[PDB]
Amino acid sequence: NKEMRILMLGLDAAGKTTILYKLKLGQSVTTIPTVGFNVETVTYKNVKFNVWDVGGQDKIRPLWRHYYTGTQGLIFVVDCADRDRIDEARQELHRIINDREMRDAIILIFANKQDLPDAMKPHEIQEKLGLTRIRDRNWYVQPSCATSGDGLYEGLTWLTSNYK
Ligand SMILES: Nc1nc2c(ncn2[C@@H]2O[C@H](COP(=O)(O)OP(=O)(O)OP(O)(O)=S)[C@@H](O)[C@H]2O)c(=O)[nH]1
Ligand SMILES: [Mg+2]
Repeated sequence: NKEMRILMLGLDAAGKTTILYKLKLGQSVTTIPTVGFNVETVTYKNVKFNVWDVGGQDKIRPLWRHYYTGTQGLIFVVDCADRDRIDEARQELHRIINDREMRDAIILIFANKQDLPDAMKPHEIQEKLGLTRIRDRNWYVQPSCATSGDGLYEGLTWLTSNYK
């Protein structure tokens, strides 16, 4: 089984930690705002994903840099029902990917919380996150629901599929 270091970032409350343990434990666990980081190795399609879950609160976003070096794939998780902060998510996203340290990272977007009445569809997120305006770079917007599991594995698959 080949290995892949995945860094997972997003605004506070996007659902990063939930994705982590749904993937790993298969259950929907109780979480708290992440202060340091979490780490689980998830093995799917003969590949060992090394997934790092980092707190998203504003004061601790400067810590994200510490984790860049090494990362082969970025998973950026978005609350799709959080219309007030999508612009903010755009910023942070672009900061990540432009840092020389992530020049060669594959970019998986989790458009999360799709179960919620205002799902702000996948195509929306894609345009609203200024992804369309990005070529010469491997990116995909996966719809998901972290509580149920929908899209999660499908995202892992894309990272498997899109890693040379
Ligand atoms: N309805 C719904 N709720 C979700 C979904 N994903 C996560 N949540 C809920 O949102 C809450 C916060 O998610 P969490 O996983 O802790 O965010 P986080 O990205 O880790 O946030 P932080 O630690 O960076 S501050 C949890 O109570 C969780 O159950 C989803 O797809 N749908
Ligand atoms: Mg967290």
